[PDB]
Amino acid sequence: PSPNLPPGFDFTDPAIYAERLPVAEFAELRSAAPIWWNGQDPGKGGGFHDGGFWAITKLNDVKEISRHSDVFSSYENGVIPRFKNDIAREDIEVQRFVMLNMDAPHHTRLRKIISRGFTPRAVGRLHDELQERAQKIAAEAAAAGSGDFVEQVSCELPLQAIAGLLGVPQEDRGKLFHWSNEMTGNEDPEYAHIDPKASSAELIGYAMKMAEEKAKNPADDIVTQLIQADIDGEKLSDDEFGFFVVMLAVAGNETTRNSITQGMMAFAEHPDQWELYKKVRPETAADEIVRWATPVTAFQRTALRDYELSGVQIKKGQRVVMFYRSANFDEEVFQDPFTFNILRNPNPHVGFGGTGAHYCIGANLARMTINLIFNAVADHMPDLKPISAPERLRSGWLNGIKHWQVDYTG
Ligand code: HEM
Ligand SMILES: O=C(NCCN1CCOCC1)c1ccc(Cc2ccncc2)cc1
Ligand SMILES: [Cl-]
Repeated sequence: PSPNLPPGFDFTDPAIYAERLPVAEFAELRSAAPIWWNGQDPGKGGGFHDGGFWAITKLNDVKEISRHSDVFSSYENGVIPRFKNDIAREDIEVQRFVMLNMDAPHHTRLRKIISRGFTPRAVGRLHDELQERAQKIAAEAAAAGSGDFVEQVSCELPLQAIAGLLGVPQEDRGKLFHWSNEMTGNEDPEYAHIDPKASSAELIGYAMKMAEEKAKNPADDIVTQLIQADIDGEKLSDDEFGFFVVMLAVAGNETTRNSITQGMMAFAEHPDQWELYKKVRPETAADEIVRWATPVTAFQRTALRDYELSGVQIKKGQRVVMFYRSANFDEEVFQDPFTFNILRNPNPHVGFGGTGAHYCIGANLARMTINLIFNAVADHMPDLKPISAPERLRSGWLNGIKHWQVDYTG
């Protein structure tokens, strides 16, 4: 029995996500075809011209793919499964210069080096400044009376976390945030004029200057740890540091932002959970917010060899797309997946990916950012009420909220 889906339905179609999350359609796949060939017509593959991909809708399958990086490659086609339909292949392949889109051994070396900058100690060192900034952000928003929650509450703290972790001087944080904002969303009419190429080039230029500077003047950020050689001589070259900064500027911005906005939309829809949150401030809330928000709807891999996955024969060269948005609501794994439960524990969501070589190195920074902002929102605008519907982002792989007017005072 084929799944009950519109003909030609494409789970990476940005026009879907500009309007809604295709929740019923994912549930239909989990029930009727949990691994399903998602065909794509010529010219309508979001930059990929291979006729389609396998949709992976079950959490255990997402985990199996993520564990078997020796078979399922990030490098061959990158992990983003949708660009503009006319993107040039060469512009896909430049994604291979960042860790995210690298296979072992190149990935292994870089991840080892980069891990020096995401130690528990490094991230914990940011806690107090980010807590102060969260309080001020929420205080300033509450003072404005009403406004765009996305811009006045969700946007700033993730960017300040990247700035603090890298040690970007305050006067440069405006340009850092601009470069970060120019790298995402170019398929949405609101961002049709952003130039991700120019911004990445400018950011690499900035980052290599910083690398050269912080090498002369060792400062207690992660940068020194990254560009000073270890016993084996291992370190990021200046351009590798630049590629890392580009990666972090993209990774550390919109996904956490959209977690915050959709977490508050969930609280607005589930007032008992919001009352419980305000009273107890459970940090398990962060992971339920990430599960509920699944800010990365999907990442892909490419099979390097034939591989049988839950009874389906995957062929060498085919893409598989891990729909984290489906896996995070998998009825076989979660009890009442469509209940928003901020006490859910354990919460084995794949919002940060499946465990494996490419598991999100920023997961605990994101969780901290989320816990700190919602504490500040509870402290300063406990009674906020939405004014109108969120405006969703046109993207085939990011679950984004562009705008959401709320009354911070109720
Ligand atoms: C709620 C926010 C976030 C979400 C939903 C998220 C999601 C993910 C996912 C799903 C992956 C898996 C990649 C794969 O298997 O192909 C990943 C990896 C990654 N994340 Fe995040 N992430 C978030 C925040 C962050 C932050 C704040 C940072 C950095 C400051 C970050 C940096 C990275 C990096 C560098 C990787 C790639 C690691 C590697 O290839 O070894 N992420 N993230
Ligand atoms: O840097 C990323 N692409 C490569 C960018 N090029 C680098 C060099 O040439 C110019 C451009 C990238 C792509 C997607 C994400 C999404 C994400 C969010 C949170 N966690 C993990 C992943 C982040 C970074
Ligand atoms: Cl559960």
